[PDB]
Amino acid sequence: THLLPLQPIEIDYTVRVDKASTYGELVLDIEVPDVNALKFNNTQRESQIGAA
Amino acid sequence: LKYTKLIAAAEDGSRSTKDMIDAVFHLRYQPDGVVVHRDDPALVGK
Amino acid sequence: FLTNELIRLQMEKLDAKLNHLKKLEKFMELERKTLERQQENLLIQRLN
Repeated sequence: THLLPLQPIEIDYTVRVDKASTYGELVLDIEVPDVNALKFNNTQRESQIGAA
Repeated sequence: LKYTKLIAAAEDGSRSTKDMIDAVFHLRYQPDGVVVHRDDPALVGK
Repeated sequence: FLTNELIRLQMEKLDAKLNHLKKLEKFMELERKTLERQQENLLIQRLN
């Protein structure tokens, strides 16, 4: 029950009225899954190669 | 084995943080999954 | 004469298994790679 599905990222951001451009201030980096690597990895596992 | 010296140096107390990570790493790493830059000196250059 | 025939047959028999040893030698390379991978994980978790 304790295990839960992926929770979202929370940020607090303030609109700037006098500060015309607020472009480069808030930049945040996240990691996304690479499905190709996951597929190449789960089909090449020590168990499967050992069985082969 | 390949990391038998990097592993030993990790827990003997020497190379506490930066020395070790730079020794391992071509690949890119960030210090966490989510990294937020509330304000950055170089990024405001855009 | 018969003793020499026996010895030849036995050596021929040994040669086949001495050849079969090499594949079992390759599984050792598999195990070595897996151990190095586990070491990767341990290193990175210690740094974490």
